[PDB]
Amino acid sequence: ANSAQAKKRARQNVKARKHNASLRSMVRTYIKRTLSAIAGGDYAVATEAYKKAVPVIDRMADKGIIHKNKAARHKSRLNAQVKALA
Amino acid sequence: TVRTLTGKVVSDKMDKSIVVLIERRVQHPLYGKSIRRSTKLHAHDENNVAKIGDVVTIKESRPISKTKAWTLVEVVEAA
Amino acid sequence: ARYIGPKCKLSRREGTDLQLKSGVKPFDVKTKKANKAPGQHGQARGGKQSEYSLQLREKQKVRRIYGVLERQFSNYYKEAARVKGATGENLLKLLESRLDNVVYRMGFGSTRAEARQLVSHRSITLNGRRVNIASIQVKAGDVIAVHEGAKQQLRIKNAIELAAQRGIPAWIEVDHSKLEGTFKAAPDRSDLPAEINESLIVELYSK
Amino acid sequence: MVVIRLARGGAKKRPFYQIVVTDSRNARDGRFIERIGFFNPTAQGQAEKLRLDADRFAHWVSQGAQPSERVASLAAQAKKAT
RNA sequence: UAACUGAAGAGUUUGAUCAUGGCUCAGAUUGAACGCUGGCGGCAGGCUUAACACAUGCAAGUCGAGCGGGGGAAGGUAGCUUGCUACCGGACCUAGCGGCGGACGGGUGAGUAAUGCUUAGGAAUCUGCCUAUUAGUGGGGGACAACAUCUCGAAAGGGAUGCUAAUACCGCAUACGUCCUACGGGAGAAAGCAGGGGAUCUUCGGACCUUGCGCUAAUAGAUGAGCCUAAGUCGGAUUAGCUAGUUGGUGGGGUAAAGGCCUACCAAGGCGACGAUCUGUAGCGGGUCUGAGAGGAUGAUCCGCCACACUGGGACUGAGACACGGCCCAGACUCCUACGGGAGGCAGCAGUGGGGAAUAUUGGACAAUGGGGGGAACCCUGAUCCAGCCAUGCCGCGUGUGUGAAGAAGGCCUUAUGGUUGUAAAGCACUUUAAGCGAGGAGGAGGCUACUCUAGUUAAUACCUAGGGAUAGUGGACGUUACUCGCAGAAUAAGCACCGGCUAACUCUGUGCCAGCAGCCGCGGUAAUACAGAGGGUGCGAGCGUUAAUCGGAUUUACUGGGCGUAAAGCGUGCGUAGGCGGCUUAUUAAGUCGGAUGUGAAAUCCCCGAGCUUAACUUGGGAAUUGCAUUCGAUACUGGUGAGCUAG
Repeated sequence: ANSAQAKKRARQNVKARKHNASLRSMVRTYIKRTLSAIAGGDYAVATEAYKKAVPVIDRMADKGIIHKNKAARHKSRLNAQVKALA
Repeated sequence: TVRTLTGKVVSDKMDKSIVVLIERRVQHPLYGKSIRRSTKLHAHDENNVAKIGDVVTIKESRPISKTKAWTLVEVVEAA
Repeated sequence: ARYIGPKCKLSRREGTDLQLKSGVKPFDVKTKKANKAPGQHGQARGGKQSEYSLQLREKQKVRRIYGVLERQFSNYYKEAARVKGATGENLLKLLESRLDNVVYRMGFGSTRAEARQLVSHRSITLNGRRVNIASIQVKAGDVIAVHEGAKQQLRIKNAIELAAQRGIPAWIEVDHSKLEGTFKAAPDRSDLPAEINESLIVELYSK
Repeated sequence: MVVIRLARGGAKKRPFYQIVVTDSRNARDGRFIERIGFFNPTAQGQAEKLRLDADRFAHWVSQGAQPSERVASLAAQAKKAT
């Protein structure tokens, strides 16, 4: 970077990248937990996992980490696959 | 209020899909003689009602697959 | 650029008086060499010419009297062709509408060169303002006057006296006492001399 | 944002402005949405100095277009004149 | 009113001739170059070649009214070596955190024959700042730069320990809208700062009231962008078969959003002689040049779209980038060095080297129009507005005007005395454009500040916002502006090509198939109007010629608009595939064909009538035009489709 403001932008970019990566990995982890419960096949266990996963997805969607359309898609599809377990 | 075309089916092998051949007659830009041109359109046909040789109508729609963006309306004439 | 030099050979080459001198002395007594081209190989008037020679010689005669060069004359022809009407009479009207020629026909200059110098040296006012362009197109109902410092010029007095010998055009109403005049309308073809043939010029420029 | 501003044309030392509605990111003399008048700060004789279409001006202002300072002053002057 | 009105031939094959057929010429045009020459102004244009390599300066900042530190000026109080010290409250500045901007503006045409462009439509999307409307903005916590200490390095810059503020960050609470839903329910935000103040209190320094700028959730509008379809968009068959995520489907994943976009299975499909695949070339359009038109050539300068940023592969931040002056990785190259360690990408502006026939200054200002930041004051802006250089183009002007013959001199020719240069020259009388010197002087500046008044908002006359008035200040880089008025004196200002025919303009010397000329036919071998000089003349004129290139003439690829017995040209002859075309009557359809309406066909450009430039170039108002495309409604003679019938093929 040639200018001072460009250097500052690069520094802020690195810091924001680390922070966002942490927040996004959290959502991925919760979705993986719900998927594991569904594959396990116990309806109550899958319901509990989904109930834990939904607030994290919504909180990170409100922060701009992921789009709210993506959050809605995840919630709807996971709820359908949980309901499939009857 | 939706663009539509009428053609003849030349293939029905694919699942829920047909290939309809559209024919048009235009004037040659320089020599003036009337010529005929052909275009092949893949169309969506949900219930596989169409067969080879019938005359069908197809209307424009949103993409269904990589090559299909038209959908069957009705079979005007049957083979 | 404007042609500077001998005018008598120019008149001799075309074979007619080009009105390039004041006129106190007639052409024959002024030159004594009419009917002879300026060259040593100069011949009589009866020499045959091609059609290209005749068309060219007519255009050069038309240009020389008004003092217009080839570029401006070609632009004049191109404008006349665009304007609806007779092309030749349109070109003649455009030539007769130049400010210097109007000043000359008003009798403020003994020659068109004198009129051009008067116009260029800011001695002439058009509609109340001092101009210095000889090619300004004069329109109907215009007013051309002599500037205050320009007045009391013996050249101007001699010019008006000499013009009195000639006939004042119909389209020009001039008060010599106040050194003022009004261009009223473009001259018609009948007012202009009939020795000028314009079909040759139109053919030459339209080939 | 959408702005109403002056695009320059004419000759050197003799500017002539078209009053245009455009996205502000576009180049000054480039892409525009709609032209609604002109301004000639050096008009002489019979030449018109300022023509503004008040209906289109009001319509575009009602949708969020922001006039520049010069255009706002010209609109006020035109309304005062008429 | 008007918007168009348009078509020419010549030379050359032969002892003549007619035809065929090439070659050549007369025109228009240019981002031109070269040769000779060169006064001024206005308006434009200016690396077409190496997307070759780049020294140096500038081209992206701004906000202290988001935040904590840290600096240096003054003032006042105190003391006293007495105008020096030590303290104290206000005014300024900014390295760091943070916000917004940096995705615009500017450059270039390498790649790209269709993921692009043009025309006309479509559905499954997101969209900062702006406008309208709705509901809110409660209460907590843990950190990290700065800073302090240590350490590495000449430095440039690196590394490590301990603190700290916020509109930085994260829980909790609440939710008109919003998301999911099995219709039962479940889930998810935010931040403060500033101006003014009546009453009241003030746990003592603010609360509270009010007005702005902010922040959160959401719905519309506007803007911008993403996606899809149809028809068009350069050659090659001495390139004929191409394709396995390939073509379609299902479950799942993925995206802002449709979709083989990805993945696992199922099936064997999909494209191609209407040119697939492969290959050469190329940014596309509005437009520009030429042409009577149809066509042909072209895609500088202006506008729209696309693509690229030393060469390739990626992602981050963000509303928006796979980002010219940002990051990571690989490659080539270049620079500094104390050898420890570092740095870079002019196809931004100016400029350098190189290449080339050839294309400019390492300039001024943000005054105007815009762009970024800010509440404002104001700061930034090689965009832009200007200036410099170049006859590169277009347009305009000047280099003087009149008179002047028993026709001076000199030159060129000669029948040797005339002719010509020529009114030309001299002489005589006048004028002062432009350039030069002096004086005056618009417009490009709308506004802003100060003063006063009016109206909203409030508890308020304060503050804020919107208006009115007169007056005064202040604000122009161009700039010694345009323009106007005076002074001096013809004073400062003409070249280039050509004269055998095509093609306007002719002789004399010099040379003798030599020297030379030449676009074609051809000239020159002792009287050369064709070579060189001179005189004379012709055409142009601050220009004149040559070379290069496009269209025309060329009906010389012939659609408009050509030919094939002997001039070039009928396959050696049949059969037959695709295709082209096809007898008569009738009903029907409405694809071709024709008509109407509607929408669209950006602006600029071309044309017409006006307007302003002293005229013109040029600028500009309004029209006309954009011959096209799409939708819809009609007509049925002809062609096509379908049904029926007939017999001349």
